[PDB]
Amino acid sequence: EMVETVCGPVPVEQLGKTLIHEHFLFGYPGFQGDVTRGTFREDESLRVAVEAAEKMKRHGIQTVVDPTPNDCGRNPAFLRRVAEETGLNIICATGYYYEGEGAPPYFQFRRLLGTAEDDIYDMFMAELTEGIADTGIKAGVIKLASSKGRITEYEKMFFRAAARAQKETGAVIITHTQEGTMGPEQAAYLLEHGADPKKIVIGHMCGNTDPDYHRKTLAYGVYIAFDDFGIQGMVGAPTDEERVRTLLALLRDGYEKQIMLSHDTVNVWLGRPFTLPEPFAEMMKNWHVEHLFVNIIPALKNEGIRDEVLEQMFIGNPAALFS
Amino acid sequence: EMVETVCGPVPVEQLGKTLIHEHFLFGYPGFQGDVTRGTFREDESLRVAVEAAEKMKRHGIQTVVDPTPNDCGRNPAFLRRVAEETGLNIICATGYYYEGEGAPPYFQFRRLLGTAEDDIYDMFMAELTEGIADTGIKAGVIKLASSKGRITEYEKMFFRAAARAQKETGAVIITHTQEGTMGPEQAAYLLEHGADPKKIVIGHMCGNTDPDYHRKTLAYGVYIAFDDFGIQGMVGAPTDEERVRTLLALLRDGYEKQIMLSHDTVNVWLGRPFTLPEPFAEMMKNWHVEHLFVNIIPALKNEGIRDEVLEQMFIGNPAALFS
Ligand SMILES: [Fe+3]
Ligand SMILES: [Fe+3]
Ligand SMILES: [O-]
Ligand SMILES: [O-]
Ligand SMILES: [Zn+2]
Ligand SMILES: [Zn+2]
Repeated sequence: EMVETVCGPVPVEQLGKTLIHEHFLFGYPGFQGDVTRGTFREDESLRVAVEAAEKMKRHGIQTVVDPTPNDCGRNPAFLRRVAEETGLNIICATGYYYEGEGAPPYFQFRRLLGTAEDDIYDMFMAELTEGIADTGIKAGVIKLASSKGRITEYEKMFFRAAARAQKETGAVIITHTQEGTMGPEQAAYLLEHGADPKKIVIGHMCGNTDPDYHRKTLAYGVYIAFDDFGIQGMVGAPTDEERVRTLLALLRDGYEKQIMLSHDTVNVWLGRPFTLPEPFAEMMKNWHVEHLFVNIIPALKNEGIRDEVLEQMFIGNPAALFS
Repeated sequence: EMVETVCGPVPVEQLGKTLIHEHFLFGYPGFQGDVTRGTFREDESLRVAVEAAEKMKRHGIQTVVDPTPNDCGRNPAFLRRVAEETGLNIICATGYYYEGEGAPPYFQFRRLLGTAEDDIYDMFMAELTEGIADTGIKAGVIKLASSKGRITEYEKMFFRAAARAQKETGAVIITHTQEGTMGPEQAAYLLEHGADPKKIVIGHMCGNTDPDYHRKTLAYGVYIAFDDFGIQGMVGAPTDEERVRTLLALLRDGYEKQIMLSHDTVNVWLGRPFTLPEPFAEMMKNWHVEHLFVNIIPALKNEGIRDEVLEQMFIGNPAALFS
């Protein structure tokens, strides 16, 4: 029925066409320390975030899920500024990143006191049911993340807390999987702790090119997200070409009602601006919010993927997920 | 001659009695994510920070070095608020924490770009010679930190950049050593890259109880800091009793002109307030800024440590270090 967005409750019925995973802002933990050479430019950042939204609106998108981790520069008030001037619905997350590129020293310390898993649960329930800080904005999803080849002890605290919060709230869980690993493990651990698979999206599933691995995750009844379209060359990634092959195989095998598509873009980088080195730069040049609609979809159509299938992925699935 | 404080340049001559290592604020990276349940209380925090200063002033202290890492919630403007209302001199740092409990993902990413060591140097030179963000405050020291048993590849970028900045600036280096390790290694690596040992303080040297280890560091001509007084039970610590034995041995062996004393207090914790379990809580109850003057010094006096020796440690050495 309802979902909390950065502008308050919105019926699921009106989410319409949705990108299930994009970042308006994102910073790697430690960006804070680089303030002198990388201060946040409040207003140009907004110009840039607004323009990003207006772009997706040109392709029909009405709703964006932004699962930027709490420890990766999540800024719900800024999201709200984007939404109050675009009419775009934006649903944000509560959750921390994977141990690998998240900021684990804080909750690792609290684990030493013996309160971390409870404190995490409390944070989830606060941000889902009351508000994030003093913004009045509620997260609509819980973001979970795990490392390569392993859901670490640290990560597991968040997984258990999330299953806990979901049972209390029915909030949707969206995950990050690292380098094409732990998809089935994540599904199984969440389900072992009473999470509802119809309210779970295992993310970055396109990172793997073994259809066995995908079907192994699908068996749990969760959603899977091909949400990294355009990221190529960099950080143990497949190519968009491989993503398309893998995707086509699953659609022709009848899995459309469990698949969602996105880019995982980062539209404004927190901290010091940078330029990618040329090998990576050219491979990554298709990493923008227009990419699915201008490059990917047309390829799938020319593969015979029918309009109703596309609409199940972009409209029907997000509706089903949040309702 | 001169040193930058949070209130601007101050002649070294007037630093007077000094604690070389304390934190008014400190947060473990990730504290940022706990904002909903852990927001920074701007004005009570200041009441608390001001009161902390007023305390140290009752024991003669005129100057405090606060080497809170950039990635551990360093806030120079807040320091300046403390100083403009206490008359206390506060000298702050530019530097990042050790890989273990700092926030390495940001500069690890830039290392992948090939620019991290140069970007770090640039940050040091900016904060030493121009200003931290838009506060106008210059760091007076460079903070370095290393892990247990290892100066990691990540940490080394900061060590090299620092030696580089020191050569350009003559800024003082203050280090953190983890669990009584890497003291001689740190000294040797900095010196190998052209740092001046008369402008280096190897910190947390009290973490080790082998006087061989101490003398092995001292041979480089650097300062060493017994800066953790009051911290026991936790995180590999020795007891204040062991600290005193180790300290006494070095003073009676004539090393007073290379030693400085402090508590490494955290007076306001960033993020969610907390309490500690009984076992650790009582072996930590002496972890306050009055501890040196009310407990430690009296013990050393009753050991025959003469007033002139105490004055060399608290007054003479800091003067020598910064001049
Ligand atoms: Fe993401
Ligand atoms: Fe410290
Ligand atoms: O991501
Ligand atoms: O410390
Ligand atoms: Zn991710
Ligand atoms: Zn330290």
